Amino acid sequence: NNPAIKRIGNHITKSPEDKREYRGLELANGIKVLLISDPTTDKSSAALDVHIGSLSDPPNIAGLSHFCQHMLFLGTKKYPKENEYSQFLSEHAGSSNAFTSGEHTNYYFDVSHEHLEGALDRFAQFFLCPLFDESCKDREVNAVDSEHEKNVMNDAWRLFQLEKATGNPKHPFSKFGTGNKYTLETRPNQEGIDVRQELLKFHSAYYSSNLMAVCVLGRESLDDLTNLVVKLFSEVENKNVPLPEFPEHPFQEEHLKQLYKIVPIKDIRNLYVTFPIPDLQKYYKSNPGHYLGHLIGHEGPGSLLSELKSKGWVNTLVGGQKEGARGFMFFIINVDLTEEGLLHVEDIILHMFQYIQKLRAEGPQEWVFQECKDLNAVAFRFKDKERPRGYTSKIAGILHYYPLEEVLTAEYLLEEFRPDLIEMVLDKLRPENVRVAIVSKSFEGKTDRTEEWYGTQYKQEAIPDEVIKKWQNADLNGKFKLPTKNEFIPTNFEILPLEKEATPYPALIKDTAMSKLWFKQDDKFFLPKACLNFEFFSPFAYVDPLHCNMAYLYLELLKDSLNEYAYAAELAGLSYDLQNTIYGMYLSVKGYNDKQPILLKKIIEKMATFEIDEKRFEIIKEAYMRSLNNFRAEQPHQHAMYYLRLLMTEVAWTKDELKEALDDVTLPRLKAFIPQLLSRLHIEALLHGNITKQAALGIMQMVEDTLIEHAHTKPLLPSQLVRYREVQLPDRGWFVYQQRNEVHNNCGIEIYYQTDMQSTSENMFLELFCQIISEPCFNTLRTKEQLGYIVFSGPRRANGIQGLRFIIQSEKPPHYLESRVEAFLITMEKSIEDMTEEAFQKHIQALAIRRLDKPKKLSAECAKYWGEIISQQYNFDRDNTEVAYLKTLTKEDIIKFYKEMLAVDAPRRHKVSVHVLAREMDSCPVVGENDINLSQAPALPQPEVIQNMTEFKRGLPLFPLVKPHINFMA
Amino acid sequence: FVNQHEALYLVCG
Ligand SMILES: [Zn+2]
Repeated sequence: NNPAIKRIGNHITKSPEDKREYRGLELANGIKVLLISDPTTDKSSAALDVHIGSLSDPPNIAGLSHFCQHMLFLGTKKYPKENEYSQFLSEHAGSSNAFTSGEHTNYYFDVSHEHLEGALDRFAQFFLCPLFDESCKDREVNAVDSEHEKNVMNDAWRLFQLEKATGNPKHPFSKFGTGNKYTLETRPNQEGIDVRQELLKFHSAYYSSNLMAVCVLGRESLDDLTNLVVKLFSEVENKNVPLPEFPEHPFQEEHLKQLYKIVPIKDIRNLYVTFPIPDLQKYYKSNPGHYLGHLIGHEGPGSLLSELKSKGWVNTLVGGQKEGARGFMFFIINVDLTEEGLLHVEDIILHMFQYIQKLRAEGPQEWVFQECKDLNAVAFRFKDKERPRGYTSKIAGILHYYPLEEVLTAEYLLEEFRPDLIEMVLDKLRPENVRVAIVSKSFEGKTDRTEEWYGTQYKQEAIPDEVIKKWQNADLNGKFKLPTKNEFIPTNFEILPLEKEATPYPALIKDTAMSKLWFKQDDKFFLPKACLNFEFFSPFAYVDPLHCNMAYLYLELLKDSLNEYAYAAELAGLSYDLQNTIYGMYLSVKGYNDKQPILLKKIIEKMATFEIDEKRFEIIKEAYMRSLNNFRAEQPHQHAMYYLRLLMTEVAWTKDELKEALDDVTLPRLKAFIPQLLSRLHIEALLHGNITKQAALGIMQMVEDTLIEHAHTKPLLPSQLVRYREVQLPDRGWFVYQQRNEVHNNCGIEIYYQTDMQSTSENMFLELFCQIISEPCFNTLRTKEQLGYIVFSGPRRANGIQGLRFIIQSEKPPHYLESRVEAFLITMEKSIEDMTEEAFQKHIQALAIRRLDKPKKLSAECAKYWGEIISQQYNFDRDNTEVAYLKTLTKEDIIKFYKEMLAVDAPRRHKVSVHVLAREMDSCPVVGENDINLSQAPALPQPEVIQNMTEFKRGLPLFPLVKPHINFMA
Repeated sequence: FVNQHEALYLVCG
């Protein structure tokens, strides 16, 4: 029947725990579609993936596909308005984004479930009648240039492009996909090229329905979703475009047995080993590449990493297959490098081949395959319910690789044991097919080449035949042994029955001087999982820079010590996070509840009886020093946020103070520190998931008893549970702190308009206002003015206080950026006064939906509760309470709020600005003074420049702390 | 560990 539908796939295989309904189908024009019905979803979404990417960019216009990606949001014939799409989503609690890879351009969005069609309609036009407006083209080009500019000094991006430039230059893999102003404007201009026309041609030539896949999720029934998609996408024209293929590998003979010495931006030491391999995508039912990745990349006893670490040459290792494109892939083994390791690269590589030889000697093991198969099946069956936006975008992409019926299970459920494929891939991991890259500052001044797109400095050399020979003659090393059965594999998945006293929110079930225990048995996800969060309070974790360094080192040494044992648990879906905080320590264990008690007990026991390995201590200390210094290489806006944090927080040690006190941390000092840190503590925990009250109480008490027995831990005094306050800015005051980024040639800025302490009314005044200015800020400061790629506005919450913040990274100086933000504020005032009552009520409804969006998985609901606990506000019913108050606000309330707290002449304006200057910028005024289609910046007063952070805080009062919400139990 | 864990974006998250 239905001529618009070529076929409706059979039952879509899903997890028996997945209540969502699915329907696969292929439209007449060839678009693969997957419909998902979820009658309970608060937000609906859709995504469309075009199987064409930067690899198909015309040789003379690098980055065109990426540019087309940006341009499609800027207007269509049906919806001409430059921001009709984004504005519509914003006003309906939605969001959107997109990315471009070598063979894909993925577009996606989410929106209130009641406005799926309105959003899908505007979205579908992207692939039917884009405008590619000339004015939008000249402006948006700056956004692309700005995006590339931020990656320029990024080591990951530089290495990513260096690999492409080190392969066959004739191969499309060598293309620069990001593109910039030069390649998208300048170059084409001085070549008589009309980018507008090129975009029209590219889109017309590659945006064919036969190469498109779509996924839509909404509350509507599968039949309604079907008619919806047919009605909006069946008109996409099918030009039967051939799927681009790349059978010849970018790395040919002359590209093998090559060594590269690279100079990084940050002070890092890394060794990258790469092997060219065939495209293994078609073997998804067996995944021979992952099999080898699992073995070679194993941490755990007898692994390559274990020996490499014991020898003090490496700290971390990553192994396995890496995607390339249809026709080719790579197999890598990347490792971290210690100072000693840097001097033994040849030996490290020999060990890599010795381990590989071991795998050849033992041959493929079915029990290993069986183990991964079982774990993958368990993972799929109990997979957490995903957020719509990410789910649709992911499905749209994978619809291009798997049959409709298998789209959900394809990446999880293994079916075939293939020793023939495993051996085939292992046969490619040989010395004569290797590429080795070393990244180190020690190569500074020893390089003779430069990568054009990023300016990366490196040197290329052929690996001497004897070195290759020695690796080829790699023999068995007794230190290398295959892993043993994973004893952490879960077997008990029974869901405990909901207890009679089960509560809607966490309940305080223990309130002692030693610990405060919040508990909630899962009442909606019903998966065999649990989240155990613990907050250990101790004044000695942040008393001074030295102790902060020791707190960090201690936990870092601890995790490094448990790694081998904890890796098996990680594979079995049982992980943990352990880190030092400004108040002590934070520990979180999550995953299948079955064996959590075992891992937890092990962690605490290890914590209270830790014996530091001197060698591990020195190496980890050296890496930490490096990590502190490397912050200088972070982006300008990250620096701005960093400085503001230091400025507004009562107590905060800087990275300079920390590394300065780091040379004072000795093994003896660290050994004395640990017992001191654990001597007195207070624990506030949240146990949430598939667990009973008695199990929770049991877990909590087990942690205390372990500390008491081995560390003789005593309760902390209530008066010692200190919380830091935020600096209280004076009415009508304006302070400016200026610094310079010596790595990035871009400026960064953060403007903070402090309002008042957090509370129901104050919270919603700020949030409603941010909701109203959110899309306009982006549209004005970026799409129109093109100040930069990174343009952000939103609420800032810290230490119980809150306000409005703006974050921008640009080529333009901070004082100019600030003038534009002030001009934008004026625009928003007029805009609010000029908006209709209904438009206002629309923003209220949008914020409401955003705040009431229900978490889809346990960790997300747990995080929300944890947020209430960590902030010590414990307002578990916050969303309902705050939204009810929100729906009470009028335009007048928001106008008054603005005039009293935000306006340039506001009686209670509390403003602080952080100016981060670009590398090649000696100074910059802190304030500055046509009309161009640019609005008028209000005139600003003279700011008080901050010369010393300490003095700044001393001369200002401190806000009080927010009073807790009262939660009564025992 | 195993490598399962590079593209361009319209907008920063
Ligand atoms: Zn982009």
